Amino acid sequence: REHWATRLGLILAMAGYAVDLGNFLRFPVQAAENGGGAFMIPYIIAFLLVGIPLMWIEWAMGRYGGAQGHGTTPAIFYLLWRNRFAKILGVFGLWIPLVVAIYYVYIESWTLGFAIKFLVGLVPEPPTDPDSILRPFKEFLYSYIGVPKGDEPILKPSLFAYIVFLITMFINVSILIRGISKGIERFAKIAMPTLFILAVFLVIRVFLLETPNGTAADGLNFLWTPDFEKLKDPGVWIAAVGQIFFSLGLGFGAIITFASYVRKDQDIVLSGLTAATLNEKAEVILGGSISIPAAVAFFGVANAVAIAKAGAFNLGFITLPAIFSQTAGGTFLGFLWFFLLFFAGLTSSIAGMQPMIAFLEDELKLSRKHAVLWTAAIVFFSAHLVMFLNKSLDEMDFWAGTIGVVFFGLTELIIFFWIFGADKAWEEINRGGIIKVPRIYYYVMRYITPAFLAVLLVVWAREYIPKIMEETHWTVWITRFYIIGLFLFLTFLVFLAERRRNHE
Ligand SMILES: CCCCCCCCO[C@@H]1O[C@H](CO)[C@@H](O)[C@H](O)[C@H]1O
Ligand SMILES: CCCCCCCCO[C@@H]1O[C@H](CO)[C@@H](O)[C@H](O)[C@H]1O
Ligand SMILES: CCCCCCCCO[C@@H]1O[C@H](CO)[C@@H](O)[C@H](O)[C@H]1O
Ligand SMILES: O[C@]1(c2ccc(Cl)cc2)c2ccccc2C2=NCCN21
Ligand code: NA
Ligand code: NA
Repeated sequence: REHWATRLGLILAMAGYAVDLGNFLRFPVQAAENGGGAFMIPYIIAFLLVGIPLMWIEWAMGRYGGAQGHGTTPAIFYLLWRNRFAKILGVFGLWIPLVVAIYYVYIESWTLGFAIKFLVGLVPEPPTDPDSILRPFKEFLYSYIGVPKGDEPILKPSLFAYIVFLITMFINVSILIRGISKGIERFAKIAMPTLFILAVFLVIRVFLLETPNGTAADGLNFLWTPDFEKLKDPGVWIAAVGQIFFSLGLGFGAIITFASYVRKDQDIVLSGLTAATLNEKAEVILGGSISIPAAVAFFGVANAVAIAKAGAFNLGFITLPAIFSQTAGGTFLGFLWFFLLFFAGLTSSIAGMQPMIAFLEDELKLSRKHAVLWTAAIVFFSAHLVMFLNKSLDEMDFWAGTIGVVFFGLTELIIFFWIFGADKAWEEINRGGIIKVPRIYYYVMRYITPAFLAVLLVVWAREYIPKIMEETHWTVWITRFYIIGLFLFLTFLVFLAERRRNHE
């Protein structure tokens, strides 16, 4: 079995998995909307009661499976629970990261495309008033993606966007086809320091921003001034538990799969804690110091609330690019911003495609080359739905990327700590540990963590599911149809896997 070569490489690949575009865009917007500095109270709590416990569990489950030659959840769930229904539930740990990959690699390609256009100067140059600067960049994005100009839900990506997507798939494959240590691990040791340098440069340059409308200090101010009155709102605590769960990449199968290349008695307690910490530091220190302070510096604290409500995507793809076109050397600044987002995405997508690759290798005995190429083929092909059908992306992101992962997070806990056995699970986590998990976490993992996840799941199911089902366009059924088909196909592959095993 492939293994991580060095402890540092393992930590950087895992941190690389967790650190993504959300760290630099989603987290700052969530924090501003949910109590500013006060948001750190439920955020740390969520990290301590949900993020950290579940992450350890996924590492444990992964390492446990890897020791027996299985890196994915259909086989691993079955090892923890010898039941047919365990294998079927395990398909979700293959289906979730596959579906997310189908839209994520494409979004990732946008950052590469924007980076290139900025570098060579193929970007708008306004002209005054805020909308006069924002609008040319809104149009730039819309022409790139091919946002529908009619009533048809049809996207028409530019030729540039399509080719960059091809290049982005190629880069992912280039890394993945080299394997865990010589591919994913090797790239982690380059990308994570590169990521750190890019962010630190941006933080310094953003902190120097001074405009007639404000400063970066005003931005840091608006973001970090506590509003403890928002702590009464349960939706702020839901937002925190959700933000932590998504930022750490829990429930995607990626962590389990990556952990399966950790040797049987190699530490996961300290390595896991360190990886999660890297993600948090990148999130609150770097992510919180770039996008929002930059936006508030240029548009003024008066528009801070409006900026936050316009969302993470507009901030990262419209607002910030517009600001850069109005700042000195902003052209090279825009390149760095999107180069940073690209590496953030790239380190996450290679990790997110590994479960499908590992399944083909482990259960269908494909060579790494064949497993990588076929996985890429399925993802490349399916992505055409995301590129050409308006709102298809959102539909996939809701079922697999939002509802899916929390359901799968809960399923993991129950199978491991309740069905497999809490005592067997606890020993599995702490074995080989450089440090031991605090005894208090035995109760957290068993009662607190699933409770939190159960509550989040129900709240979101009651809140969002009726909306998606009743108020969306008929074309959502196309996306629902396709992704349900994918689940059928993966179930069949799992069916073929157990049949081959019966023969040999
Ligand atoms: C059917 C799934 C695989 C084939 C999908 C069709 C590929 C579409 O290819 C298209 O080529 C055009 C060149 O003019 C580009 O401008 C489009 O953006 C690109 O998507
Ligand atoms: C769901 C898979 C996506 C199908 C790929 C669309 C291929 C459409 O193909 C071409 O599209 C061009 C604009 O896109 C048009 O100029 C052409 O008339 C059309 O033939
Ligand atoms: C972390 C933030 C980056 C992810 C945000 C990408 C999601 C944006 O996807 C959106 O799909 C829409 C469908 O109607 C299009 O109209 C939008 O213009 C397109 O940006
Ligand atoms: O960027 C992801 C991720 C997950 C899977 C893939 Cl294939 C690609 C990227 C992601 C997407 C959506 C929601 C959360 C997360 C996430 N957390 C860590 C890496 N990662
Ligand atoms: Na993250
Ligand atoms: Na990443």
